[PDB]
Amino acid sequence: MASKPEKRVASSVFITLAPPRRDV
Amino acid sequence: GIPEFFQFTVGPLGEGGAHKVRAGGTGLERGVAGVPAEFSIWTREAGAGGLSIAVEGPSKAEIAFEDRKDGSCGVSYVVQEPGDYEVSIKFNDEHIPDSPFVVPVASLSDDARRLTVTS
Repeated sequence: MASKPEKRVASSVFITLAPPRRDV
Repeated sequence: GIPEFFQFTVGPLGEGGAHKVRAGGTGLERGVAGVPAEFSIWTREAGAGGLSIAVEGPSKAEIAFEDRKDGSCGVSYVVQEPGDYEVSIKFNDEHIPDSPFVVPVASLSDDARRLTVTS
């Protein structure tokens, strides 16, 4: 067998928490 | 300093929100060939920051955040085909021990065995 293809497919994505200007 | 109340001497120096970072749902147990799946992710406690998400698998899974739980963040993703999907979520680099988590997807296999679906 020996999977010829290096690992499987890869994916990279994300986001971030940045509320409006602080003013509480 | 003089905690002794841990939270700092805890060991993994708290690592930060890595503790308030909560993630539990069905999409955190398995998925199916091209079937929309999701799981919950509660937060809002440590403070502002960033959340990196490195997904790996036979295909690029989609992701969808939905603030519709009164407090828990719903991250809906979509897998394309069985295999061993792996995701790494970190709140400002607070990679939880699970990360890289594992999401075995199954196509009518509910298990995708290396003998049935035979890979």
